Amino acid sequence: FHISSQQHEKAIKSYFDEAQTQGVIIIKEGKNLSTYGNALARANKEYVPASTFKMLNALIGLENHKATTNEIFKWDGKKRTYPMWEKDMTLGEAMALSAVPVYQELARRTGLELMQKEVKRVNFGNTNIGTQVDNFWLVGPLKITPVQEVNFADDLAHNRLPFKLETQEEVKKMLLIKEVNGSKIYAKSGWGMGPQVGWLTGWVEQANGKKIPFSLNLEMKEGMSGSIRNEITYKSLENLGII
Ligand SMILES: *C(=O)N1C[C@H](NOS(=O)(=O)O)CC[C@H]1C(N)=O
Repeated sequence: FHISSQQHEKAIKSYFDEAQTQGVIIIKEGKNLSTYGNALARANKEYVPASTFKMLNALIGLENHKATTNEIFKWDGKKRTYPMWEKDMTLGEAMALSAVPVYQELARRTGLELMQKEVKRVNFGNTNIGTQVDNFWLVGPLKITPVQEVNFADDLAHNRLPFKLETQEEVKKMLLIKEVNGSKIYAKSGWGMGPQVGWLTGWVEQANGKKIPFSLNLEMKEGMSGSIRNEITYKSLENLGII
């Protein structure tokens, strides 16, 4: 509808302003990155990946045969932080529910060494996982920037990461979170509770098959629900005509 750039920029900054946080949303068309939001300098700062790490955690586990996509991870019967986690699930269900115990299990099956080696080989963030195989993505030392996250999403959306095509297709089928008038949104959220960072990193796949990667990165505040990350992302992507 021939909207100015100034006006797209202003509408998107105001989504972040109206949520009373600081954040950025990076979009990639082709090789070109565009940063929007109310705190542009966040784009190249380092944050914990938190649960966005599940995406690489799954790739690595599936590649190295530590799980299959059919395999049921049994709830062991301990009280878990949310009721939705007190059930048996597949890697894919666990991705939708962001179920830490399943992903911690998978990380322990991979083991620190194969994990350190594979995070180096795919060159994710600062690539340092420290000595603790089951929490490194939440409290350090692993860190990543919003630009590295959209680049990561871009790689995965186009099967360019160093993993078999089928492993990549298996993890991607797990990430479908929304369908809007012929578009599909694939993404993983993240919330570094261990200032708390919030992510939503992914791509939109358009009707015509074109794929536009994005990473939202913002500060999660006291009593904000996780779903603002989705609301701000849907509003930004629509404003830009991407969905
Ligand atoms: C991931 O960053 N986490 C796992 C779980 N679900 O997260 S989501 O809403 O960000 O998708 C709870 C919180 C968080 C964590 N503390 O590990």
